[PDB]
Amino acid sequence: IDSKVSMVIPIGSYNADTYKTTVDIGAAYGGNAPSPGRYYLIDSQGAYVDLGDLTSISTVITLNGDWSGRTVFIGRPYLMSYKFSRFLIKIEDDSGTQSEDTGRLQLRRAWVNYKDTGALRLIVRNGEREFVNTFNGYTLGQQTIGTTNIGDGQYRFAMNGNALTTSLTLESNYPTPVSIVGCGWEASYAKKARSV
Amino acid sequence: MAQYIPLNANDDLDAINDMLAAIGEPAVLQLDEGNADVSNAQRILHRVNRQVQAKGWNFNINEAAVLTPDVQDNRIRFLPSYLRVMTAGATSYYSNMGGYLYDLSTQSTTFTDPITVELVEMKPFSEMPVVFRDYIVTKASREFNAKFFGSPESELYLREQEAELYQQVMEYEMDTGRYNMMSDIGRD
Amino acid sequence: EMPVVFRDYIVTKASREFNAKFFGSPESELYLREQEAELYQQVMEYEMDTGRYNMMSDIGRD
Amino acid sequence: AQYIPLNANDDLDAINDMLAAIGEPAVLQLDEGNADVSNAQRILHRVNRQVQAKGWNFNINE
Amino acid sequence: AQYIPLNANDDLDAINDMLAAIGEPAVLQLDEGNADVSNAQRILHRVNRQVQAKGWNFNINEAAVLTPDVQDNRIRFLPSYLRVMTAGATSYYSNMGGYLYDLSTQSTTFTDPITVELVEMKPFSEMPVVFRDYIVTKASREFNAKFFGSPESELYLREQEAELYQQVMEYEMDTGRYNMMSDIGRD
Amino acid sequence: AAVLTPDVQDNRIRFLPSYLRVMTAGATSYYSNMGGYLYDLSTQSTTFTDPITVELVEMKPFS
Amino acid sequence: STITQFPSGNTQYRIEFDYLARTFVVVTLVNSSNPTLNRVLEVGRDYRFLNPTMIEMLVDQSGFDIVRIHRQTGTDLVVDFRNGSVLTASDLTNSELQAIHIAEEGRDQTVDLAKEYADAAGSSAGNAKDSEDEARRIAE
Amino acid sequence: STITQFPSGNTQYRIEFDYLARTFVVVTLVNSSNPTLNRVLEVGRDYRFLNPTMIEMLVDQSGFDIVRIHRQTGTDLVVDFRNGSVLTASDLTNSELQAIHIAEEGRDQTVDLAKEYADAA
Amino acid sequence: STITQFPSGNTQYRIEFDYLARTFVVVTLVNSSNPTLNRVLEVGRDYRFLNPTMIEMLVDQSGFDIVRIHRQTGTDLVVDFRNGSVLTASDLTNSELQAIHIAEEGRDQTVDLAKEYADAAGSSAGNAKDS
Amino acid sequence: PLITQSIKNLKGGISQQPDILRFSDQGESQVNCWSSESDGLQKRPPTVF
Amino acid sequence: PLITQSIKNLKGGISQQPDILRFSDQGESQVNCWSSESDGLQKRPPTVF
Repeated sequence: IDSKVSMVIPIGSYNADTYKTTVDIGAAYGGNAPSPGRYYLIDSQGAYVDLGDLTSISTVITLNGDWSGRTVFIGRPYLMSYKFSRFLIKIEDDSGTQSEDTGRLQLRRAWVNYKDTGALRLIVRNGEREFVNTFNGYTLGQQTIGTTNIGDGQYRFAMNGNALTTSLTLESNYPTPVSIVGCGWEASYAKKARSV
Repeated sequence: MAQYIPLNANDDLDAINDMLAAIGEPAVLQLDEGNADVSNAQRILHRVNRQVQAKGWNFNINEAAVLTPDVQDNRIRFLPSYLRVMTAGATSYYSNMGGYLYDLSTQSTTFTDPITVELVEMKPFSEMPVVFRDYIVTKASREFNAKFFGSPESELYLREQEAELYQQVMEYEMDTGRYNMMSDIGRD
Repeated sequence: EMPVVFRDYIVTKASREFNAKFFGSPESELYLREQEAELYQQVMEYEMDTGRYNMMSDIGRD
Repeated sequence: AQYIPLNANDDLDAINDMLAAIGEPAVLQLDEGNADVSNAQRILHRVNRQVQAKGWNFNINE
Repeated sequence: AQYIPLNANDDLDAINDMLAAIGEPAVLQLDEGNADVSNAQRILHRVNRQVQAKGWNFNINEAAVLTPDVQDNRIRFLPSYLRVMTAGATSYYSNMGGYLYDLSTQSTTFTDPITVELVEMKPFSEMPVVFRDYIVTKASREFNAKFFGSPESELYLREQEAELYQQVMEYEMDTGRYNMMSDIGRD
Repeated sequence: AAVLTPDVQDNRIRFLPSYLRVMTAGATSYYSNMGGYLYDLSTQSTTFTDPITVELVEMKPFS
Repeated sequence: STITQFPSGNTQYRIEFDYLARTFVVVTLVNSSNPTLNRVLEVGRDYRFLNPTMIEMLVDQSGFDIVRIHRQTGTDLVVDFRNGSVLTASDLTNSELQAIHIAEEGRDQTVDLAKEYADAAGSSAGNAKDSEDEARRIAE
Repeated sequence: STITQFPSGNTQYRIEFDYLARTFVVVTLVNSSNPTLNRVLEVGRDYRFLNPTMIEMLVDQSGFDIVRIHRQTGTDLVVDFRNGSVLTASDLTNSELQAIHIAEEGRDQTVDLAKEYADAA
Repeated sequence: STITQFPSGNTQYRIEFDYLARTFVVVTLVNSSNPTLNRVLEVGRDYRFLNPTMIEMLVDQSGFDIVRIHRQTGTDLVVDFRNGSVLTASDLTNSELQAIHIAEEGRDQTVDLAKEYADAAGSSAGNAKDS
Repeated sequence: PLITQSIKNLKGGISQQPDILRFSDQGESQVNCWSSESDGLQKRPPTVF
Repeated sequence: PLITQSIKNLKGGISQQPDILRFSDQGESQVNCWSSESDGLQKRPPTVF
């Protein structure tokens, strides 16, 4: 997250009537209101809450429960993006790059290798349609209760359409790390005239 | 379960999971419309079911059915769940024209009294007998493999499986009806 | 508003030409052929039950 | 959990099945599109007209 | 030096045998496992259900009494049924909305108990040995074909399958006698 | 020729895992296993009261 | 569907619902004329199981007319989750199934007592409504 | 809630409550004078879906005044679990929502209908 | 159970059923002679939670002879699942307990409410007919 | 039949040449990413107040 | 059929790069070993008091 700052909730714990506790985050930022934006509140285990759009006229928030005498973390999220290029038959021998520019090509599938990743999304847009795919850490049967999922593996999905209209994108705005290694694709080819 | 039939099973999800197995990938786990594969598979399954149900078997044909005309303007509607319209033991001229029942012999669309015809209606996939369900699933898997992902070893086995299932379907068909030929004969 | 089997037969026949004249694949073919043959025999079988066609009609005497 | 379709139309379905032969996804409308949608309709119409003209028991009017 | 196994179950061994075709070692339990263990069980169950429904001499029950309830006269259609037929005539029975439907009378209002001929389903570990071996071989062929196309693991399972099919046949032919020259006699 | 006998408390006969084939010598037979007990499809019950005679094939050590 | 009734006199009966354990099935004899004489049976001395979907009776059925079979699921939890352990599918499946079952019996029980009051009130309301208002409007 | 009434003589209608499958919606025509004239429609022959929220009627409203729509959740599993797949939040959400919906309907519907009839009378 | 009845004119009362939040419990007074007379109270100005199993009033009248306490569970997901968080046993437990509680809640109040609405409609029919 | 191809590593940056002339490891856009030397693409480190 | 491959010598050390990019001479861990130039892997010599 962005602009991290630690803080310890003071002794004053809520009020008996509604057992809702206040924080007054202004103290953490040197007795000053922070810049406008969206803010999160991650505790010492991993569960996080989503506060509203904080302006410069208020610095008081309310939480659900007792809390009190605990350590928290506050910050803002940012975005990551990456867009692939077109998929073509490329042959290259360190002397030059040759790209085949004849025939028609239809794509079938694709795959991605990852390591130490928490969450990710992939978006495919062919003509006017959007398909969203999501995966999250490990798979069922290897996770452990109590912690966050950060692991390895491989992911395979479906890509259908012509090779001159399709596009692929990656996005992430979660507080987890990301790492990508390689990728590939499969297709079917058809020509009508020999080259050379 | 491991010993007997699992509790509260969903047939359509199992059929989709079986269809995806031919490609070589694990389950889908929700059957949602967001994924690309599910939408492609469902249409093929529906088309194959509708095509197979239309051949006409011994548990589909309802010989004696009654249709009744409307009151204000004498007509009979043509619902989209009808598959075949014929007469029991004579030539018939029936067709759809403008969403109503047409009679070519008379060249009119004005029925005045209820009539009796022979027709076949559609049923949902989950209420068919088992062998038909297996046959339909194998057939649909064949098109799904052929059109969207060409694998050379998933084929050459589904053909043998399909023939084996077809033979069993035929034997099941021949057992419901006895079909005696020496009947309706008697004399000194 | 045509009967179902005719619509399926027409769709298959059209798909064959569409595949042939614009994208030549060797695996999408070799299947539509047998499907078309099966639909053809089904269409003929359906057509044969609409009429009875009894050849022994208009014949009678002692 | 039967598959209840949304906004079903016969012509759009026929075009969608004809497109599936190559391996492209479906569409939602026919008013605007690329060349393929404008190439399938001609073939479909020609095949329909050719097939209907053979003469069947429910067409011939004496 | 006879081989006595440790903690044997008639299902885990089948799963292990179905894994042996690919060439992987055995396991010790079915609670935690990778995808393969979750991919074999579906095929095994489907093949078992398909094979059991063909109809044999120890399944067919000619006499069986179905009875209606007391509140709303009807008969339910359980998911363990496989075939419903009449003994010596023609039958029109089907399932409509989880109930028994008769096409002749076009109703579901049975009022008296009926006698029919049906076939039910049994668990895997209560069948004769040859049937279990045949089912396991049939499942192994498909499992090998769909995931790992080895060219030498095949060409042998077919040879075994034909031999097992034969043995099943002469097993069936011995339980029943089927003497054609019966109910015939005079001078 | 082989003899099987039921127990005393109830009237059932067990189905040991060392049995391979159970048939009657010169007639048709309906025998099977249901819950580790002997079942007769003809009478639709698992309650035998007197010892019976059948033929069967058992297992032997490899050596 | 969780409640079934059959005529008395036979020796063999069928079960027509799913269950998670063999202690969740109850068998009761019913006397329609005097409902104060019903009796409950116990496994091991009154009836025995044969296969997972069918039972047999071992007692005398005299002075009774209906045999009733219904399901009654317990309330205690089945799977206990603890920190620091591997997550598996079977636990989730059992946990979901228990709640779905219990909701089924709850709805099936409540609808029975609901319907008669519901439709009686509705019919009386409608009859009063029209028979009063149209009559008065025609009178005026 | 889980029940709604509308006046007759229209072409389109809207669904406000939530559902997990498209086969859990029931439509019924209502006659105020005589309850015994109530009839239940059927999908495809009488109505069809345009968008996930609105339906179209294809029958004539001749002798009826009230259109009633309610929800009845099924009893089959919507989400299954198998080892080796990918787990997300929506699966758990739906798995909880099904069991919540069944009980909510079974507690509310009849009382709501009785309230409606009494306050209409 | 789920519904409890206590006499009035007492300083302390107790609750005998579990709950998932403090906003589910409902407190109201009751006048036997006048069914219409009951009045429902609310938190803060009328009662306070001293102990999780203890309830203390603030103001008490005399025309109301008895009190009523019962549970009212909501139909909203108490737990929330999001991508990129942790899973705890308490969440899984509470998600299951919610529907279970709703079951026996409805199984109790439904039949009692039905008769009251039915005979209210009947009385409306009666006075509409006679006058 | 089917053909396939793979990309070993993603170390190049963006490019603006016509698509026929690009290399096999150059993309189209890249925002808030770090091209390490032995771990592939990552997310840029956070910021402390 | 069957395919095969062989490794001539083990002289490289450990490596921490992804497995797709490693050479054929680099392992994963190596404790108390001596990589001579003509005898392959050995065990380190002892110590005297």
